[PDB]
Parts: sequence; structure tokens; C-alpha cells
Amino acid sequence: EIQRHITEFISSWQNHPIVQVSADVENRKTAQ
Amino acid sequence: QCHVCSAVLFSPLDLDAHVASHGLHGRHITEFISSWQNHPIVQVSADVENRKTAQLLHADTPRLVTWDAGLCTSFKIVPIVPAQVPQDVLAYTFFTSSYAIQSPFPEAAVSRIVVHTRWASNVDFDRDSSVIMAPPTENNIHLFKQLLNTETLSVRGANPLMFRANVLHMLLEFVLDNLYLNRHTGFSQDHTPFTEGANLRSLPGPDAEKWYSIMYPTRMGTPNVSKICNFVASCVRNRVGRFDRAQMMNGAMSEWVDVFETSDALTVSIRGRWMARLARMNINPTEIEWALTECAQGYVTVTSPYAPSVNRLMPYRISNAERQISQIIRVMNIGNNATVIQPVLQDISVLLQRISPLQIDPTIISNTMSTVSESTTQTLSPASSILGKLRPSNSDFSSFRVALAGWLYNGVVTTVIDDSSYPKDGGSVTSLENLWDFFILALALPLTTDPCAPVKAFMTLANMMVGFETIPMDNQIYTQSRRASAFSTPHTWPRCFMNIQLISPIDAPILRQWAEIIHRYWPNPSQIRYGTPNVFGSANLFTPPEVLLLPIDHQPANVTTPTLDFTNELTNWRARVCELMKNLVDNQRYQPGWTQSLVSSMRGTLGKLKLIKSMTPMYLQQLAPVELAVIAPMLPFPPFQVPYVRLDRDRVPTMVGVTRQSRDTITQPALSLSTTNTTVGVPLALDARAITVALLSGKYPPDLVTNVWYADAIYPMYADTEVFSNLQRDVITCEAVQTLVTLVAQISETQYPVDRYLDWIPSLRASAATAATFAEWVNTSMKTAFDLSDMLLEPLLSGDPRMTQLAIQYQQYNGRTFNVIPEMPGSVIADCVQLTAEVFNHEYNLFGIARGDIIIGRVQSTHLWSPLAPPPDLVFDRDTPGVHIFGRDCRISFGMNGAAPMIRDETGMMVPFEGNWIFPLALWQMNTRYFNQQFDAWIKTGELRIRIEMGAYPYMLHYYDPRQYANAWNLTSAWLEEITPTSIPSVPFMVPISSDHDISSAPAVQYIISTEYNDRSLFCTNSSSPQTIAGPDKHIPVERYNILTNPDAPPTQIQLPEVVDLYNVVTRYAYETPPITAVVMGVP
Amino acid sequence: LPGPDAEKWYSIMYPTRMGTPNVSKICNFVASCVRNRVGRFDRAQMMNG
Amino acid sequence: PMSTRIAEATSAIVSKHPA
Ligand SMILES: [Zn+2]
Repeated sequence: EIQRHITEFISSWQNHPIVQVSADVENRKTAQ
Repeated sequence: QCHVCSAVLFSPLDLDAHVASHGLHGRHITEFISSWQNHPIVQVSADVENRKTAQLLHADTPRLVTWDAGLCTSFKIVPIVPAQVPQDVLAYTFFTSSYAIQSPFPEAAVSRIVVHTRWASNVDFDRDSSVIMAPPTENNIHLFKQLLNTETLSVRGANPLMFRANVLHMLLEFVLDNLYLNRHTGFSQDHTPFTEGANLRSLPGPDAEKWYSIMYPTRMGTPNVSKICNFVASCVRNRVGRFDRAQMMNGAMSEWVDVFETSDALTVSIRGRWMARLARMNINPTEIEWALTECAQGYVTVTSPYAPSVNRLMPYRISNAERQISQIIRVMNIGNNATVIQPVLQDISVLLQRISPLQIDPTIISNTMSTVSESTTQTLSPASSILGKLRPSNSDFSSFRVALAGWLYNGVVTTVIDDSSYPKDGGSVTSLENLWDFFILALALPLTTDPCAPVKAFMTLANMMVGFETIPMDNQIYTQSRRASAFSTPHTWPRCFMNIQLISPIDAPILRQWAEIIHRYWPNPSQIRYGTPNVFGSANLFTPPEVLLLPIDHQPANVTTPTLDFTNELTNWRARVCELMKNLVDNQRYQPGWTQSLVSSMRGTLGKLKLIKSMTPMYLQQLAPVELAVIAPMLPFPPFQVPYVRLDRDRVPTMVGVTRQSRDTITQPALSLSTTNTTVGVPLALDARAITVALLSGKYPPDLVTNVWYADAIYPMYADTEVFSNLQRDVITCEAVQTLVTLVAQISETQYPVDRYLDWIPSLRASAATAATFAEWVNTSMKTAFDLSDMLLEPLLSGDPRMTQLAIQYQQYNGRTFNVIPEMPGSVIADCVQLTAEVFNHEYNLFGIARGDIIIGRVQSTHLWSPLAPPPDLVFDRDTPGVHIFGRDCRISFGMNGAAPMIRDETGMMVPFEGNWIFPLALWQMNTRYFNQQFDAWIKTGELRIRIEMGAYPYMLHYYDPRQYANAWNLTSAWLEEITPTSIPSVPFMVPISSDHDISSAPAVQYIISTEYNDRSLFCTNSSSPQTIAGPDKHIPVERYNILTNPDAPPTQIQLPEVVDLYNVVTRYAYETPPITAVVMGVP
Repeated sequence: LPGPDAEKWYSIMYPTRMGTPNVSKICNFVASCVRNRVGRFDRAQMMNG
Repeated sequence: PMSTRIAEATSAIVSKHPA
């Protein structure tokens, strides 16, 4: 499974979260 | 490839190997294959030196099925004095080829029967428990120098207070070996003129001719006149070889045969009843399918197809009592040792984390609360102050997952919230931080298994509100300001919490609301089934056999249920705690010193905490019970639960104990270690912080199909299941317990009656310090044969093993107890030991024991009377007239001025050193150097002869020919000098030799003689002669070859209580032990 | 007993434990005594182990 | 230990040969 772990690594790389609103937004609420 | 289980195979030899697991004729344990993917998983035993691409079996499995080729016997006949004679007929002549006459019995002067365990056998795995005996001319003291005489003043003798212990351990080894199913091995037809047309058995090996004469005494003819060739002439001719074979078969060889061969009833009875025990565990692959399908709670459907056959056996069916007793042993393992609890809870926590669909994300609280806030300008806001406590970091949530895993083990460990998760220093309402600390604490409490968690939930607030509201109490020293951590036992529960009418709403309008909300909306316990009751049994003590007591209510599971469901219990609890925390702040009656109005910010952030979305109250209410029901039957320690109560003070379990003794006895109160806890069990601290963060934030993945997720997650942990090895081990544990209570009661004072077979073998009233040492040897002898390296009977040996029956119990608060006593089913090793004790009561001789006593006295004559069997002239007893019985106070006064020295009779008189006397054996050990100074000159020369009453004794022999002089003083005095106060050297005899021709008549002097009959281990004297003129004669024992000399006898018949026979029916088998396969299919 | 030699004390403690071979005055005493009064005869085992 | 404690109890009273 030496070659197969590369496929597992890439398939766990490509599932990144599309939304990164984890930081605070109350410096942007004021400007909005 | 295989079309049965749909496995891809490569070589046709591998196809023929793979269909053998299905039963089609052409080193694994389980072989599972999935249905939606391509990944077979195969278990293999963990002791292999080179594991590769496979899964291990870490459970300590016992070795039940073990096969035997060779003779099914344990008694061999050895020659003692070899003597060849002139022979009439030398060999058989067919045409020119000569064939040598082979005798079944050793042609010698004196043949005896000694006991070597199996002595001719082909075995794939030996039990490492041999009862090996030397011939009786050799020394025979190392068999009794074994258990407890480990400090002995004389290293060549055995302690006479330990005969019964050593003999019972020998019988336990003799029963614990010959635990073999014998193997069908293949035959060969004969056309010898004395065995014509009889399919004889043939051992495996390089030569089969080696064993034919040793098996079959019939096969050698009668060519001459001798003690064997007048016996074969009396024998019968149609009883040799195979008697009855099976009907069904494979290939050409049958499934089982009945063969006639040399054996003995004592071995073949033990092996027959061992086979009868193992056949009663036979399971069906259809029942395997039913077991796993019912156990998986849905979500998969296994199947296990097979070919029709009868000789397969899969021993896996036990009873509920045999499961419960091993559960009691696993509970007694711990004894307040948290080290044996820790890896269990930690690994169940890790497994329960990796199965679960839920991931605890940190971002739900962070997308709402916003650490920025700064409502006021002086200090921190409420929103930024709760986040400094919650700390939504991704460290771990072991305090949540271990809290879930602790629901399974209630009567062992109890989960509490740790100290210093409470408010510091009592806490006050006027502080900002203590309100959020109370919020975190009161939200985290209802997951603990602590039965006083509602009283802690009330009294944290009642402690925090000292100086604004007052409640009544009862004691005037347990006031309102007592710390909430100290209310850990149900006697501390206040009556003001019990009856909430006593809390006046004028004085405490918020404590009244909190005491009402606890009594109304605290979560309700519930229960759910798991596993299978009929197969796999159930280790459920105090509960019905398929229930899992949960401290939370459950509904059937769906994913499209709304998040703000106030019918859900934990969501209701969060909403009510947030509402009361709002109503506390709304008035500003309780916070002077807040120089600005923080009530708006506080009420807003409590609204946010109330209306946060998180699917952990969905998860803990729907999908966590079915996951506990799936995990729980595949555990090493199956769940030991004690009933959850909500607020019933009248029943709260406070103490769990295990009772070793019987029911109708009054002994010392031997309370177990587990009663010595403040709580019901071992304490267990948890952090309320991580529990509260886990409740407030947790979500599913966006593509969650339960029939995908759970059918996937169930498959590898059922492929690495260990239910079967545990079911095999619990038989051995529940059998060893009954073996212990049967064998210790033979050597100690216990009111438990079992059948009391041997008493004449003397011993002592054993205390606990002696019985524990005996039971340790019993334990390691049980472990060595069944190949174990873990616990078995080891929690029993923690003081006082003199016990009768295992029992477990707890009590409520009001004093009502519950006594669960599992009934003991039919043991096998115990009553096989009892059978061989009954048989040893009749052949005491063959193991090197005599009955009775010793007469030490000079007998000088010519006669050949063989002192194993004396005439009634020399023996005497207590009833013989003129015989002086001697008690303990044998005191010797010397004679003055030529008078004879005298010794004290037990009637008070003084008798001279003359006549027929009686000793107990203990006197000679009390005064062993004073006595033989005084008595040896009178035994050797004078008329003094002495009975020594001792019961049992080992013995050795010394043959002499009676054509010359013989004197037994150099042996008798050598025996009498060596008896120390703690051991006896084995009693030396000398008996004459037997000859055919008449001999000279030389005088001989014998001192040590027996009293009762002892010449039983002698097989046959002078086996090649026509007769024995001079000496003790003995024919071939016709009473042991019953089915050859009695014409009216069925071949099944055995006279096993009186005398074991040495030739009978034995039934040889050819079974199959296939591995355990299944095809796990997914359900839509 | 704990100490250097507990071998010596086992004859000082129990006079009726010895054998009685003699008509010496020690043995005339010991032969006229009660057997079951030696060692422990009562205990209070409240907890196992 | 128990082995020492038993061995002292047995070796406390033994008897030897004369002179
Ligand atoms: Zn297959």
C-alpha cells in the first residue's frame, strides 16, 4: 500500500474547508 | 476463484485450501470478506514469530481440541528381574522364511505394573503434566517431595502431614492429562493363522510392525507351555482389531471406528466424558449468522454458507452461569487497582471516538461569541469572559468520551466532576466569573454517573447565594455555606432539597425555582437491548440478560430532526439553565458593585448560549445508544452495571461486595476490597470544561448516510472480534473454580459436602496459609495444560481460599440488599478427579502406596512368605490380647541396679521392653534420637516387636535370592535412623525371588513387614515357565482381561469401581475444525 | 518474633510443645498438661487481604 | 517471609546424636 498511501494523502489534502470565517469579523462589520 | 464467498484466489492449490473453510473437500482463525469493497480481513494467532498482512488475536485463548494417536492407556508393565529360560519352540516357518515369536508381556522373573502417563503416544501439543513412576526397586520419594515439604530437615523424605495434598495433586495431574480426543489413523488387514482376516490398527511412523504384539495378546499363538501360552489358550478369538465402523465417510476411510486394543477403563472413561463435554458446545454456522445479525442492531446482514456434514465441531456454546462466574472473577481482579481499569476506559474512549460520525468542531462558538466584545471599558465583557473559560481549542475531548464510556461500567468506577471545576472559595453571585463557572458546571453535570449529582447541582448555587437568600437546614453544623464537593454520599442529602415546599418563595425566589427545575427536568434513565441472549450468553449481573441501563432517554434515530427540539432532554436542560441564569441577572438584586448596566450584554449572551446550534444533544440521544449496543458485546470486560436512579433517595447503591463463603454458614466477615470505597466504586475525575465545550459544539459531516457510515464502521471491528475466544476461556475459568472448591474441602475443615473418598491417607487440618499454597500449585497446574499466561483463580488467593461458592451483592440506601448467586452447572474435571479418587481407593498399590501399618520385629526363618502378604501368625492389632497401646506420654525410666528399664503405658502402667506393642507414628517423630538409642538393641536381639500405626506409606523393594544369606538389619536400622520430625524416607522391604526349579533353603532375617494385603502391583511371576515351584506364585490376572475370558459379557462392560481392566472398546475419531467465515453485506 | 534469632524463642514461649521422653521433672510436668492451649485461638478478620 | 518463619519453627526443636 506504499503507492496507495499517496492516493490517500492527496484525497485527504483535497477536502479543505471552503469557508474560513473562524477569525473575528467585527472589524469588518464596522466598515460594512 | 471461489463462487461461495466471492473471494478472488490465485493458485488452484489456494482454491482447494479456500474451499476447506467452507467444508468442500479438495493457519487461520476467522476469514471475513466484505460485500461492497475488496478487502478480506483474516485473524491469526498472536504467538507467531512472523505475522504478515493479517490481524492478531490478543486474547488468551485456551487449547481445547487436541488430538492423540497411539495407545489410549496409562499403565505399562515393566520387568523387574530378567531371566531367560530354555525354550522348546523357537520360530515359525512359512516355507523357508522364519518369523520370530513376539510376546505381548515381558518374559521375566517378576513383572509389575507401574504408572507412566501415556508412555506411547503421538500428540501435537502435550499438556506438560506427567505422572511418571520409576519401577519399585528405585526410589519413589520425589513424587511426594513436591508441594509443601520445601524446607525439610531431610531432603530424601516426605512430610507425613502432606500425603493427602501430594496425592490429590497427583490425581489432578492424572486427570488434567489424558484430556485428548484420540485420532482415527488407518488400518491394515492381517492373514496370520492366529488372527485371520481382522483389520488391525497401525500407528503412524516409520514402522507399524513394532506395536502389534504390544497391542494384541491374542495374536501370538500357543506354540509352547508357559504362563502366557496357557492364557491365550483360555482367551477368545473373534475380538481383535476393528469392531464397528461408521456408515458415512469421505474418500474411503470412515468417520469413527470402534477398535479393540490395549487400553484401560480409567483413561478411556475420562476421554469419553471429555468428548461428551466438548460435543455439548457444538454450534451451527446458521446460529453464527443469527448471532452476528442480531448483535449488529441492524446496519449489516452477515451470512455464512456451508456444505452439509456432521463431523465438524465448533465448541462455542456456554451457559449464562458459566459466563457470570467469570464476570465475578473479572470484577475480583481489580481490588481498588486503578491501573487495571485505565487502559480499558482509555481504549474504549479511542474506539468510540473513531467510530462516531460526530466531529467536535471548534468554530460554532467562535462564529457566535467573538472574543473582541468589550461591552464596558473597565474590564472584560461577559462574551469575552466566557470564552476565556470555555477555551474552544482543539486539544482533546477525552473528558467527554471517557464520560460516555463510563456508562457501561457502573459498579466498578464512578464518574464525577473534578474538584477545582467548582467556583473557587465558595463563589459569590456578585462576581462575573463565578456565574459562568456555575453555568459550565451545571451544564456539564448530567452526564456523570455520580448518583448525587443533582444535590451537587443544587448546592453549588445554594453555596454561591450565601448572603442574599436563606434556606432552612437540619444540623446547625452542616449549614448552607458547605462546599458542594462534599455532598458525595446519599446520607448528606438535605431535607430542604428533598421536600421543596420547605423552601419559602419569599426568602428564596430563585433557589425555589432551581430546586423545582432540578426535580422536574433532570434527565430520565432508560434501557436498550444488545447482543444475543440464547447464543453468546449474557454476563449481566443484577439486570435482565438483554438490557443496557443508560442515564439518558433515547428515541429512534433520524438525521432530519430540528436542532432546537425542546422535546429533547439535554436541549431542554440547556434552555432551562440559560433561562434561570437570565432570571438571576435580570433584576440586579444580587450584584451591587456593577457600576454599569451589564444586564443587556449578559441577557444577550445567555440568549446566544441558549440558541446555539449543536448536534451533540441529538447524538447522545439517538446515535450513541446504538453505538454502545454495537460495541458492548465485543469487549474483553463485558459491562457490569448497577441500576441508575433519578432522585429516589430510598434506593441509591452505596456498596458492592463479593462473598466467597456459603449461605448456611457463619464464618468471619471477610468483606472484599471493593466495599472500602466512599462511593460505589473507584473514583474518576472529569473536567467540566471539555464536557461543556463538547455539548455546545458538535456537528455531522454534510454527506451523512447512516447505512453507509455504520455499515462501514461495524465491519473491521467485527472482523477483529474476540467474543469466541472469551467464550472458550470462560469454560476453563468456571471449571477451575469448582475444581478448587472440590479439592480444598478434602484437606480442610469446610461444611461443604462432596463425597469424601480418601481419608485413610493421613494429613492435617490445613489453615489458610497452607491451603493457599496448595491452591497456587493447583492454579499453575490448571494453567500449564490449557496454555494460559493470564489470570485464572488468582483473585481467589488473596487470603482464605477455603471457600464454597462465589456470590456478588450490593445494597441500597435503606438497607435492602440484592444477592445474585449463579447456580453451579455440571463440572467435568472435578468429578473426573472424584472418579479417579474412587478408583485409587481400590488400587492404592499401583501408585506406590500401601494401606495399614508396619510391624518391626525379627522374623528369622526359612519360609518364602513374601512380606507384602503376611500370614495371620505375625500380625496383631488393638484387639489382640496382651498388647500394650501407647499414648502420647511415653516416658522411659531407667532401671536401677540390674532392673529392666520401663516405658509408660497409656493406662498409667510401666511395662518392660518386651512383647507386642503399638505406636502411633507421631511418637517416633517426636523423639527420634532418644528412641533408637533405647530400642535398637532390643529389636535386633531381644523379643521386642513394635506396631507403628501410620495409615499410608510409600515403599521401595530389594530382591534377594533365597539360596544365600540375607539380613534386613542394615536396611531397617538405616530406615529408623533417618526418620526426622518432619519427614519419612520410603519404607524399605525385601521380598524373595521366584524360580521354576527347586532351590536350596538358606536362612534369612526380616524385620519390616506389612500387615494387610499389598502384593497387588505384581503382575505375574515367572512368566515363561510352566509353573512356579518355589516362591510367591501369580498367574496372569484373569480379572483384568474380562472381555477375553468371560464368554457372556458385552464389550462395553467395565468393572471400573473395583478393578480397572486393561483391554476394552475405544472409539477413534476424525473430526474437522474449520475456521469462522462470514460474508458481511450492507443494507440499503 | 522479630529480631536476630526467633529460633531460640520458640522453646521459651511454648513449654507444652516439647516432646516428653523422660521422667525428668520437666517432662513429669509437661506430660500432665492440656494439649489444645497453644498459639492463636481467637481472631477478628474483618476484611479479606 | 513465610518460608523462613516455618523453617525456624521446625528447626527450633530438633535432636542430635550422643557424644
Ligand atoms: Zn470461499
